[PDB]
Amino acid sequence: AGFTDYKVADITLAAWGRRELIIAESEMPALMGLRRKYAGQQPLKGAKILGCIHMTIQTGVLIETLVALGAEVRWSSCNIFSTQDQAAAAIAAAGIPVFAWKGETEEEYEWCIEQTILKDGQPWDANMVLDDGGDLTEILHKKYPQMLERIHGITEETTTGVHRLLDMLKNGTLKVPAINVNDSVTKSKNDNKYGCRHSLNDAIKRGTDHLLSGKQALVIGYGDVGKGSSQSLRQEGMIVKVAEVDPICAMQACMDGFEVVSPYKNGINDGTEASIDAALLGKIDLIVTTTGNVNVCDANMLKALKKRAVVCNIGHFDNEIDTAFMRKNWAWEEVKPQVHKIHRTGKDGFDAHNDDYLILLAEGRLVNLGNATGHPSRIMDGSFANQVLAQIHLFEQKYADLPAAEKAKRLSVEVLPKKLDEEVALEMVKGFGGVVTQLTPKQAEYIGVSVEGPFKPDTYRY
Amino acid sequence: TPAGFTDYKVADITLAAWGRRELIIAESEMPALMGLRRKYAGQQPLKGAKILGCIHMTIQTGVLIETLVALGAEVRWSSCNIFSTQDQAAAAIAAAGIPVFAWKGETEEEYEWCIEQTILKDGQPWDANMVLDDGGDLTEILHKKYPQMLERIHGITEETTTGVHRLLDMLKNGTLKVPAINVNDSVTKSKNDNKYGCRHSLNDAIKRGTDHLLSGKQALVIGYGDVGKGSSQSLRQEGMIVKVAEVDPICAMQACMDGFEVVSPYKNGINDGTEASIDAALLGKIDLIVTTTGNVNVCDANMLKALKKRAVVCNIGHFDNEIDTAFMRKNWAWEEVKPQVHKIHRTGKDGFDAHNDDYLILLAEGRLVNLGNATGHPSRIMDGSFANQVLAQIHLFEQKYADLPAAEKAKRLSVEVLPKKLDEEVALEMVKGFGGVVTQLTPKQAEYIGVSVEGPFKPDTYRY
Amino acid sequence: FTDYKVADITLAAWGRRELIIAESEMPALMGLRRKYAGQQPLKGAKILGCIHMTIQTGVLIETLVALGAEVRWSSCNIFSTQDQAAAAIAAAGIPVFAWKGETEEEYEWCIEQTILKDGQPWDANMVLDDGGDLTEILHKKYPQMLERIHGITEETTTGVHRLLDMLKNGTLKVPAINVNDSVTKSKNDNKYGCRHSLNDAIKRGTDHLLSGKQALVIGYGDVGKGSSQSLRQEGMIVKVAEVDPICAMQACMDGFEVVSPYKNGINDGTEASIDAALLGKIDLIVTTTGNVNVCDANMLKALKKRAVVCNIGHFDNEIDTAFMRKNWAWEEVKPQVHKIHRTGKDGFDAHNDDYLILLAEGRLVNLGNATGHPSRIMDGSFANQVLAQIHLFEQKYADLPAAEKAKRLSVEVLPKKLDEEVALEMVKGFGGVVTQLTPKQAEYIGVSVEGPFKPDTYRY
Amino acid sequence: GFTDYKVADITLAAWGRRELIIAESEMPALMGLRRKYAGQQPLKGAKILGCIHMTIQTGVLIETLVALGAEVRWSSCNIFSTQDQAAAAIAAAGIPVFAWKGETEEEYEWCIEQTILKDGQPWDANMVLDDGGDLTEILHKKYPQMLERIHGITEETTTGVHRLLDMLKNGTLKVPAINVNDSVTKSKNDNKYGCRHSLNDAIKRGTDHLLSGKQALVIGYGDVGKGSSQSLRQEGMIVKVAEVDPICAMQACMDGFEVVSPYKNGINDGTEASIDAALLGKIDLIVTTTGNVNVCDANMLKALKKRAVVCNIGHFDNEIDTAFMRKNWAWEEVKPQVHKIHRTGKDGFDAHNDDYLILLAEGRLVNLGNATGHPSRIMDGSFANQVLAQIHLFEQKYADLPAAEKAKRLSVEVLPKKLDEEVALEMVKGFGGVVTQLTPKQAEYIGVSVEGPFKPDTYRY
Ligand SMILES: NC(=O)c1ccc[n+]([C@@H]2O[C@H](COP(=O)([O-])OP(=O)(O)OC[C@H]3O[C@@H](n4cnc5c(N)ncnc54)[C@H](O)[C@@H]3O)[C@@H](O)[C@H]2O)c1
Ligand SMILES: NC(=O)c1ccc[n+]([C@@H]2O[C@H](COP(=O)([O-])OP(=O)(O)OC[C@H]3O[C@@H](n4cnc5c(N)ncnc54)[C@H](O)[C@@H]3O)[C@@H](O)[C@H]2O)c1
Ligand SMILES: NC(=O)c1ccc[n+]([C@@H]2O[C@H](COP(=O)([O-])OP(=O)(O)OC[C@H]3O[C@@H](n4cnc5c(N)ncnc54)[C@H](O)[C@@H]3O)[C@@H](O)[C@H]2O)c1
Ligand SMILES: NC(=O)c1ccc[n+]([C@@H]2O[C@H](COP(=O)([O-])OP(=O)(O)OC[C@H]3O[C@@H](n4cnc5c(N)ncnc54)[C@H](O)[C@@H]3O)[C@@H](O)[C@H]2O)c1
Ligand SMILES: N#CCNC(=O)OCc1ccccc1
Ligand SMILES: Nc1ncnc2[nH]cnc12
Ligand SMILES: [K+]
Repeated sequence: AGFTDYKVADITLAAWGRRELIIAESEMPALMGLRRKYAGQQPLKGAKILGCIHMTIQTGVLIETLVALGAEVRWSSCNIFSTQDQAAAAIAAAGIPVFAWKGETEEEYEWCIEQTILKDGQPWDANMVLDDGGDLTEILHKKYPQMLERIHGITEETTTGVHRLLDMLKNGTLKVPAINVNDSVTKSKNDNKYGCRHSLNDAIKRGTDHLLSGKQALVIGYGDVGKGSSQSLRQEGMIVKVAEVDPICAMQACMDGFEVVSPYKNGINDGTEASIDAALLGKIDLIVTTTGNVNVCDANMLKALKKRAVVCNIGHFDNEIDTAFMRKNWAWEEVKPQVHKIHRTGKDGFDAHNDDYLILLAEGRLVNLGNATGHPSRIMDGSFANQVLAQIHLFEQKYADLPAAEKAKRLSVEVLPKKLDEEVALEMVKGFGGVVTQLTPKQAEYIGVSVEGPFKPDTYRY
Repeated sequence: TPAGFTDYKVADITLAAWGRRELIIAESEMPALMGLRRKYAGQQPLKGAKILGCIHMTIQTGVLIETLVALGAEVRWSSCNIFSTQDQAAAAIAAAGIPVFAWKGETEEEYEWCIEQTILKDGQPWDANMVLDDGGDLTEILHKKYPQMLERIHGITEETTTGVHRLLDMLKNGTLKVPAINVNDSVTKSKNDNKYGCRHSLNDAIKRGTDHLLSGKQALVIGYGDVGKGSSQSLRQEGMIVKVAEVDPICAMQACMDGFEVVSPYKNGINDGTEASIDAALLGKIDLIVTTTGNVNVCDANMLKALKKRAVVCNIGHFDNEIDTAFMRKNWAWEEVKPQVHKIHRTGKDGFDAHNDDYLILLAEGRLVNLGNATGHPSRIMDGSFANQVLAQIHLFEQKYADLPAAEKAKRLSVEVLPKKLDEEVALEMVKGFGGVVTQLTPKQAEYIGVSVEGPFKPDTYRY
Repeated sequence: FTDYKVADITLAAWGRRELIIAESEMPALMGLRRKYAGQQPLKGAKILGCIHMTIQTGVLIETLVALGAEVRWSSCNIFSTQDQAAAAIAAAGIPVFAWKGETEEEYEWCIEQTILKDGQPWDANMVLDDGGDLTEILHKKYPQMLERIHGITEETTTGVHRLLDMLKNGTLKVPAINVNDSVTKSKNDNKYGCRHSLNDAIKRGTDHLLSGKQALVIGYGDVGKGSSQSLRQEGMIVKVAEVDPICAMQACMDGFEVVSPYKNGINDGTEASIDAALLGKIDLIVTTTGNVNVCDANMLKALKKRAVVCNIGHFDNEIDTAFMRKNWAWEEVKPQVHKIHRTGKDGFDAHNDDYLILLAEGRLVNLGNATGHPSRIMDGSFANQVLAQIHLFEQKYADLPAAEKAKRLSVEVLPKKLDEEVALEMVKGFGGVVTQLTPKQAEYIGVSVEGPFKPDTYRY
Repeated sequence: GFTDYKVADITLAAWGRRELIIAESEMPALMGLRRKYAGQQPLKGAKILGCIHMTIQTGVLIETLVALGAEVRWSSCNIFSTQDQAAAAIAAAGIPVFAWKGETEEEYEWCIEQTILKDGQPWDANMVLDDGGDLTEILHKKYPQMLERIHGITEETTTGVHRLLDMLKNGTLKVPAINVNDSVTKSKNDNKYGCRHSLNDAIKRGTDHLLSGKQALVIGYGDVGKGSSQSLRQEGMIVKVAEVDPICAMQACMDGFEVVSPYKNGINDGTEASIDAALLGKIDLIVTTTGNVNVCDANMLKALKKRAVVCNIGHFDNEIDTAFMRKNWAWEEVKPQVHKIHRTGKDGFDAHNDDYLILLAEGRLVNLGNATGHPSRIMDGSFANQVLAQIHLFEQKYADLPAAEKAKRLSVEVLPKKLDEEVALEMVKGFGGVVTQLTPKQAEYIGVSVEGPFKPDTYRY
């Protein structure tokens, strides 16, 4: 009643978003269990959280969990295509500041982040940061150092964001401590792998409705995202080849039943067209990038790809594919939103019945979020239960209030303790109806653990 | 070959030529191990090394032994399981003039005697200076019974999850006398051997022991660590309906996402000791139970009493006490079908009816079923583990821990893993053995993700 | 041109873009265009068509038109139309009456609009049907029109069953080709198509994670086999129900547990017959039978809270949706997704936890909540449709003497050689390379180098 | 003093009996027939010549036929497929059996002759059970007078059925036959799932090779090729499939396999130049599944990747050109039914030569040659069909019919669908599955009887 501190595509989508939020709550037992567990204690009372992460239905349940535990938030998406407008509307209609819509320009994207940082044209009294990819974190360090003075910590969602934090720590420019939410096992080995298993072929089907069975796929990378992506395609019947620079991950791809290939002859990428294995790329129907790296689907690869192959990226940033080359040289025909035909016959105009094109999804942005709805609620449950625990821990540490000498001892990038990782996992398992066995005292003694855990040494890889 | 060679004990020396044929095949399946032979033979990095080895005397172990020998070492060898030896492997090694004391179907007395034959030479302790172990039994005998021999030993290289746990317990208690390398926790060991090895060899052993159809039947896998993961896949890929038990909620979460139903043998997961806590309806529909935990009594007497008639029971963890076979020896009549396959008749202890329908089938008497009823992991998988073993031996032997003063010794008494760079190089040779082609980072790409073009490519915290 | 009714004609450009893509995914169908365009085998044909107005059906329509036919088209399901496909077809001057989200009355009206042109019966002479509704209407309401029609080509299992019942009863008036039982239709479309589109529609409707959850698939025919695989490949724990013990045997061997909703499989009408413990653990039930009431009122009452219920058989009476309309309160989440509150009939609590999620109001879920089978699968089905239309039209049954008609009134299938020729074009679409027998090899197994390679009894 | 047999070692009988008793518990359809028909004795007076792999599973089939009243004289239909403990148990039961693992071609022939002749004269046979048609062929060629008194043939396998159909075409088939192969509880159980179980089984037993990550080429994608492809893919092999039948190739593509031909553009013209050398040089394992001749030929064998495994799971060994390899290359036995073929020449070999192939079972049926064939619970379906087929033809008494009535009954038929369904039901109950019963309204709605059959005869499953 009188609330205008937001900007979304269409506020009238709020009732629809609320119905989906109520469904999503029943799919997120770990997150909803934290709501019940900590509601009375109000551990986030006084927290003022700047949030930058895909404004999906799942992020909506996270936001309302943080608010239910006492926090105030100002929110934006971390990607121009990842917002679900009904989710953003439901949040704005709850009186929560959110600046996000599907299909933002790059200028609107930066504007939205700035609207969370500033309130009434001045720095909001923020004291916590929740980030996904590091864009909000970077803007605060470069443009608002005075705000970081009063911020107790950053909780970072994803592999790329964590790498940017560690680079800051290395160079001595990180100003506040952070929790690496990515490397909880109930995040990295749930979200990053199983989420892409669910949502990759989902996005491809919604964007193209292509049959995948019997066709040839090339997955660039075999980390957590590349493992889930390769399984997403293989389980549909694709013939999947895997490329990697890490021989250990390549070993896993071989033992997992994939043929390991390189886009470059003998894997040497010397920048020439002669280095391209034209015969291999000429047979690929679908290429997916999963690396977090730069230019792993390059211009010479794009020139050599089979006619009408689908090109997409599920890493965090669109620079995995040389889309800039494609904008400079090839004509773009929009099929529908986030689906473009790229005509390799020239830059000026195209023949509507030309057969020499590629199909680009989400203009190279995160394809699961751009062309579908990203990961499902029951997977994001794990990641976002970790987020809430990480927020609680850093806000209770109160780094911004410590003496300079104590700040120096706590300026670090840490992960959550394994006991909490296990506690999130148990709620997830109970959500499936799974029944964990309890050790007897003798069994716990035999393997050297407490009956209640943790059950593995910190070196354990699962 | 040495004239008059008698310093061995095997089942049947006439199997030697057959064993040699299989070793030559296995060499073509083990490019990382054979690459270490070619690369290091001239330098002789193990010259002067005198290695006590205790690990399953398979064809794959034969290639490992002859690699150590080719790099300059002398060895004296036993198996770390009474059923895991391949008799043609042991014969080929003995025929090559290498002291080996190992055969399939040892008694427990014979098993202990075999280890002692490696420790002793001509009635007196051998002047060993290196130890290679799998499960910790030889490590334990040396510490317990021959502690003075440990004064000359530079290191232990331990193969498997259970052995590493025993070493860590010793280290924390101040009873470990020499440094050790945890070979198990190389990624090219743990996440290759322990998982993929069991995927290959669990259904292999069950087929060879029973020739049972697995498709369409119900399986319960106890444990979902690396071995439990590999075991569950071995059975699911055959078409079994697989249920998974775990005490670790993170591993249970993985089982759920992997498409398994997670269940407990005990109502609400609580074993209160009584029969009333057994989920009898669940156990009464299980056709196959596999233990994978490295823990004790995870398939207990009450579970065995409740299992569906004619269910198969087996253990693929390191030690047989995962199943309470002692209870079954005490109370039920055992009918040998063929070696390492027993029908266990739940009608009573004394006799059994030849046509009784109420029995279970126990494989390998509860010992590691993949090595007991088949041949364990395949050569191309053991290549990774045993390349790590060779590199661990070279590193510790060149360190010369036993030659340091007591002060410097306290500084290096540790249990270490091999560095990731070496893990990656082992993996690269494995990938090349499949004909896989690894891509090389450009300089700009390596700078972008903060790695060297030559690796390592991941931080030490990375879990793969 | 105004002889059409669609949801939004301005979607036509979008529809045309997706048709141009679809043509690249349908090599058997496009090969028929190139090879028969010269002959124009369908010149003078006037086809009444009733099949899901999808992008895939658009390529079928334009193939028939390319070969000389005129058509008047409707969808065979109220939720299966893709509005951009209907628009593109209407914009090309082809009469079509079809939109997504028709009422039952509008569905009947749409078919009537193909049958009638300017208030009078169109001079149709061919029928292309999917499920038999159009066939039924012509026989019951417009029987004199059937005197000019040379044949019916029927797409799907349910519709073929209806054709055979009329044949047995002596009420079928024109010959028909059973398109369903070409191998490149039944064992491509019915199975592999549902494998692609079932989990697709469930994700689009609910965005639920499927890995780790319990599914019950009722039926294990071709649709049940594909549906079960759609779910198992996602990591669902899939149980299968069947009344056919051979199909049940296949489910066991395929690695599924075979269960019945009823104790000992005996459905005696009582709630006591329901296996409440089994149904209380099921997160998703999918009906695939073509039978009636295989997910009945007592099962719906026993289902786990918040289970998803859906049907991928042809008709929406596989689930007792009428029971739910009469007794429980429906809350629309979004189009074709309803929460069904088991707390009562009049009103519901927005936060009630005791509900079921019904997809597409019990109608064909793959077409209702997604886009049905992909173009490359529908290629096989629709190539058979074209060949069957050519064959029946050139036989000219309506022009035969009465004695010649009696010998010609049957339900037949396409010869295996044509089935194999369709398959070869599909294989080449994947880049597959079929080996050619040597003369000695052909003689050794008793086939021609040209094929057919299997006897008509072979089951593949 | 029973001596009317020949087996490898009669002292293996007790071990064989232990395994028969287990197999009985794995074969509920077959044991169900045993219990249902024992008192009626429907095979009393039946005297069966049987020629089929002398496995434990065949042992249960034999003793079921005997339990229902039949007398039999048995041989194996393959030189490597007998399980010697199974043969010993049968012999020790007083049942004439002539079979051991590792026969020569001469011994194979002699064993079939020992079933046909008793005490030097033709046995008073009146039924035939065959697998592959060798016994059927010997009777037609050499013992026509015996066929005058024989009521029928029940033939197990695709290749044997093809040979029956050629005889029927040519007017040379002398007695009616039941095609047991084309029951759904046989062809789409045994041929497919049986090879799924036992192909990777035999390869592991023969070589202990890791299969995950390696490249396989399966020739054919019928029932056996489908099961064989799954056997390898589920182990993590990268599987390519070859086919001449584009419908079967279509299935392979849709099932997620790349379909390739050993020959460029699929044209097998007999030249080395027509071989896809790049493809063949990548293959670690080739498996033939066709029932055809020379589908893994000499030019394919010359082009294969060094140390590739070569094997055949079709009925006969001429699917691979082993004759070429015997004539040109040096054979090194690794162990029984495993040979390295050194492509360096014929006159000897280097023990450390790297250029060899591994051939399993000398090109004979690999699942039976290098392991134990299909598991009991799968053979349960095939062999329940065999028992029912024997009962049906023996009760028809074709040999006693007048000449005009023989003409009307001389045919190759399959068992009716109702029997096929009842077999399947016992298999399903053996898994603990629960089949649902149609209501009367539901049976009326789909036009079937509540008890079945549930499908028209044209249904393909
Ligand atoms: N879309 C999603 O839902 C989602 C979810 C989680 C993470 N992500 C993003 O996906 C990316 C990957 O995440 P991750 O957790 O899998 O990281 P990771 O470190 O586990 O894996 C990335 C892999 O890429 C490989 N790689 C790097 N450069 C390569 C090259 N040139 N060619 C081939 N392979 C190469 C690396 O060897 C590594 O194994 C990150 O940007 C992350 O933020 C996206
Ligand atoms: N047979 C082989 O070839 C082979 C190979 C490698 C290791 N192993 C042996 O297998 C065993 C397991 O090794 P690993 O690497 O998988 O270890 P691991 O630690 O990775 O996994 C063991 C798992 O068992 C679970 N567990 C423990 N007690 C349990 C109980 N009561 N109920 C259910 N689950 C329980 C633990 O939570 C753990 O996840 C060890 O003894 C190891 O030496 C055998
Ligand atoms: N949605 C689609 O895209 C699509 C595609 C093809 C066919 N269909 C439709 O799907 C239905 C099934 O087609 P099909 O080709 O699989 O037919 P089918 O005859 O091969 O399979 C139906 C199966 O249901 C089983 N069944 C019957 N009553 C049952 C009951 N009470 N409980 C359990 N199982 C029962 C039958 O035994 C049979 O195996 C038909 O209505 C057909 O028109 C839909
Ligand atoms: N080993 C076993 O346990 C076992 C079991 C059943 C059958 N068999 C035997 O296996 C063989 C195949 O039986 P089936 O039931 O699969 O028969 P099938 O007719 O179903 O399939 C054989 C396939 O081979 C294909 N083919 C023929 N020539 C080819 C060539 N040159 N290249 C590629 N593909 C070619 C055919 O198109 C056909 O699809 C027969 O000899 C049969 O008796 C063996
Ligand atoms: N009593 C008794 C045994 N009867 C039974 O189990 O059924 C026998 C049977 C098997 C296979 C097909 C048809 C009948
Ligand atoms: N185990 C077996 N016994 C008899 N015939 C078979 N054919 C295939 N496997 C068989
Ligand atoms: K989602």
